[PDB]
Amino acid sequence: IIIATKNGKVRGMQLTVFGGTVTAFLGIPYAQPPLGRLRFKKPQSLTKWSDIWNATKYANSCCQNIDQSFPGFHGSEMWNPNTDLSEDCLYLNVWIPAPKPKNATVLIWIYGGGFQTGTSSLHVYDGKFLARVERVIVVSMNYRVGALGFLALPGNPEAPGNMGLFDQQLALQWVQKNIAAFGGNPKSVTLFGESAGAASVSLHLLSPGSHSLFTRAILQSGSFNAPWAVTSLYEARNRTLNLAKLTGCSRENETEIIKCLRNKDPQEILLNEAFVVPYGTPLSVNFGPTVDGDFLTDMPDILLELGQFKKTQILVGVNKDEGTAFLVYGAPGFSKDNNSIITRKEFQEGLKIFFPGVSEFGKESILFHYTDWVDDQRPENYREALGDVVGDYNFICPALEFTKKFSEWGNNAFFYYFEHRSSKLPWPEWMGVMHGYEIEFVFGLPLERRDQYTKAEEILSRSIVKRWANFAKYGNPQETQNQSTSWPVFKSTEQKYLTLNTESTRIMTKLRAQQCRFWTSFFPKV
Ligand SMILES: *[C@@H]1O[C@H](CO[C@@H]2O[C@@H](C)[C@@H](O)[C@@H](O)[C@@H]2O)[C@@H](O[C@@H]2O[C@H](CO)[C@@H](O)[C@H](O)[C@H]2NC(C)=O)[C@H](O)[C@H]1NC(C)=O
Ligand SMILES: *[C@@H]1O[C@H](CO[C@@H]2O[C@@H](C)[C@@H](O)[C@@H](O)[C@@H]2O)[C@@H](O[C@@H]2O[C@H](CO)[C@@H](O)[C@H](O)[C@H]2NC(C)=O)[C@H](O)[C@H]1NC(C)=O
Ligand SMILES: CCCCN[C@@H](Cc1c[nH]c2ccccc12)C(=O)NCC[C@H]1CC[C@H](N(C)C)CC1
Ligand SMILES: *[C@@H]1O[C@H](CO[C@@H]2O[C@@H](C)[C@@H](O)[C@@H](O)[C@@H]2O)[C@@H](O)[C@H](O)[C@H]1NC(C)=O
Ligand SMILES: *[C@@H]1O[C@H](CO)[C@@H](O)[C@H](O)[C@H]1NC(C)=O
Ligand SMILES: *[C@@H]1O[C@H](CO)[C@@H](O)[C@H](O)[C@H]1NC(C)=O
Ligand SMILES: *[C@@H]1O[C@H](CO)[C@@H](O)[C@H](O)[C@H]1NC(C)=O
Repeated sequence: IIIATKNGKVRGMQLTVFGGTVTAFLGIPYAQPPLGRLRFKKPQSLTKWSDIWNATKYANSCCQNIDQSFPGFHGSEMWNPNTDLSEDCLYLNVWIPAPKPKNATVLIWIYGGGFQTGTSSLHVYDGKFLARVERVIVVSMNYRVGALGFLALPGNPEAPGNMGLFDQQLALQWVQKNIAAFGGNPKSVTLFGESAGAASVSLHLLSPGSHSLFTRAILQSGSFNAPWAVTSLYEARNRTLNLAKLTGCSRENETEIIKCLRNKDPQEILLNEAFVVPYGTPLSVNFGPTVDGDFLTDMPDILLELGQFKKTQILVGVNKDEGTAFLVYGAPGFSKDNNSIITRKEFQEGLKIFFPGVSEFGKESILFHYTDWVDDQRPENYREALGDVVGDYNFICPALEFTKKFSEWGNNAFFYYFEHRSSKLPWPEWMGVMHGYEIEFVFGLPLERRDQYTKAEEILSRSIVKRWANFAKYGNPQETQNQSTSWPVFKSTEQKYLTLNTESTRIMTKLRAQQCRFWTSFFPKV
């Protein structure tokens, strides 16, 4: 229960899972805490310790603003931090099977949260089930978010940008140098993440310094080519300066400003982080990944178009109702407490919320493409139309476009369409299969019969858990034993994908073909 690592020994704890044992190492540091002079800087390597580090509780979560739109509501508060917020926050967790495996495949989770929020200690990121059921090692890390993680003065090493991405990268190399001591195989490492974590995974495929740190990639409801995923260098410096003025650190040496921001307290930075965005939407990434010339050597849409990425297998997918989650955070006429039937005027007001800096012609083209009804008389026409708009534009169509262009360079790609609505889902039914609510099924939470899931959900999570693990281990996300539907590869031509539900798992073709031709081919012009 004590493992010797390259920086010192760590003590774990035993866990009882499904009549078996999993050994958990919660809260292993992987960098010098980025405090004082080290704020906004790339993570510094960690120096030796001679103690026995007790890794028996989740460590701090990094500083972040917290969702307060629904106090006391589990649907929003399950995503909020469940440990103390602190700049001292670069730690990681390890779940290994008991008894110690000999050469186990490693799954590295990268959480999402719009690059502004998130923590690895969330209940739905508990990797003890995957270690128990599939005999893999699960690793997750905290990375810096918000301004503290992605504030950028491009070229300036006091604030170069992409610090959170380098946090992730340093965790990946920790697994490279250390996971063998835990019985893991550093040569079979599979990254997987959701939303902003899925966008991080896709950027690790593009950044050269990470190509040796992992084997395969899984992308859940996100990719770097999504419109929220990358901050342009214009936007990047404009928001850094807005933050500088908003806290009285405005100056003209550019290191000037960083040293002044370095002595403000974290809560002041977090307070003014919220307002640096000129055209703010619920999907706005206040401080995100930039083209920094270090992690990102070029504009990532160019690298993807010209095949400049790690050649390997990918598993990509999306949920049925990606967009609904965001409609009750700003769209008029929407509420989680009624059926949110909205009118045409409310739909048009919703597009101005989600596309504030867009042409009036652009907004009409959105309404033109999405308001051709099979039924002029269905009252929920506009309600669902706005949800599909936000989902197709921000998540579904960028993920499909990333998969085609990645597969065009010869690698096996697998695409899924998750359409099961959790039986325990706390949000209303009109929101459907929401953004982020496949995560629990991936992590095997319905396998716990103690916790209120239907038996069909147990079998569905059990099959997903096998497909994900077979993808990590073997690069082929099949369930080979129980007469399952064979998951075909995604090709540029036929574009086959697998649907995941409790009823019938089916092969289908060309997901959202018409909608995505609008968003990917035409809309980038307006
Ligand atoms: C940070 O950006 C805002 C927004 O700039 C506008 O929007 C851009 C997308 C682009 O169209 C620019 O040419 C525009 O100037 C800067 O300016 C504010 O812009 C908004 C709307 O235009 C509005 O609040 C004010 O007119 C502008 N405020 C001021 C003080 O001029 C803002 O100044 C930028 N931050 C800087 C320059 O430090
Ligand atoms: C659904 O609810 C929204 C939100 O209204 C709030 O939540 C309700 C459940 C109730 O507690 C209200 O008192 C709250 O104000 C409704 O949107 C509001 O509608 C009224 C009248 O149309 C309008 O004056 C407000 O500005 C609206 N709030 C907005 C746009 O944010 C909506 O009408 C409800 N729809 C249905 C079908 O019940
Ligand atoms: C004007 C600047 C706004 C701040 N910018 C964003 C930061 C962000 C957080 N999560 C993201 C997910 C994607 C993109 C971006 C974000 C923001 O706070 N959105 C409103 C808050 C809630 C938070 C929970 C989300 N899901 C659980 C549904 C929905 C939105
Ligand atoms: C590290 O932990 C040592 C042993 O702790 C044991 O496990 C924890 C979970 C508690 O139940 C404790 O009562 C057990 O004895 C400690 O002896 C040691 O002091 C700890 N080190 C530090 C620096 O706190
Ligand atoms: C683990 O597997 C790799 C190949 O993936 C092999 O090179 C390595 O020697 C193995 N280590 C063991 C069995 O300890
Ligand atoms: C001010 O800027 C110069 C370059 O313009 C830089 O060399 C110097 O270090 C900056 N000031 C401080 C205190 O670092
Ligand atoms: C296969 O089916 C059996 C029941 O016959 C079930 O117990 C098992 O969990 C299933 N395995 C997978 C990987 O779904």
